Amino acid sequence: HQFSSLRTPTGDISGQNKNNLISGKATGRVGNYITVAVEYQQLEEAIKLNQLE
Amino acid sequence: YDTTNPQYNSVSRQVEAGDAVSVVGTASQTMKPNLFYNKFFCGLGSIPLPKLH
Repeated sequence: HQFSSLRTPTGDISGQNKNNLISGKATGRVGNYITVAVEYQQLEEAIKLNQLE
Repeated sequence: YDTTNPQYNSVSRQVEAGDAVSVVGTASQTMKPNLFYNKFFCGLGSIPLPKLH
C-alpha cells in the first residue's frame, strides 16, 4: 500500500480528504509441459541394448 | 579342390563343365526320412526375454 499525508496547524481534518484502500494483485500462471519420450523393441533390449542408464 | 592350398581338399577331382549329375529318389513322392548325425553337427540355444513394462 501507499498513502499520503495532510498538514494542519491544529490537526482539524473535518473538511479534508482521507485515503482509501485500493487493492492490487499480481498474477502468476503455469506454462507448458516439457516432455521427452523414447521407444524401442524387446528384441533390441535382449540383443543390443547395453549400458542403458 | 583348391589348387594353391591342397591341404583343404575333400574330393578326388574338381567338378567342371559337362559333368553328369543326378537327383536321389523319384519324382514327387512324400516321405519321412531317417536321420543320423554326430554330436558336434548342429547346436541349439535359447534367448531369455525381459519382462514387458
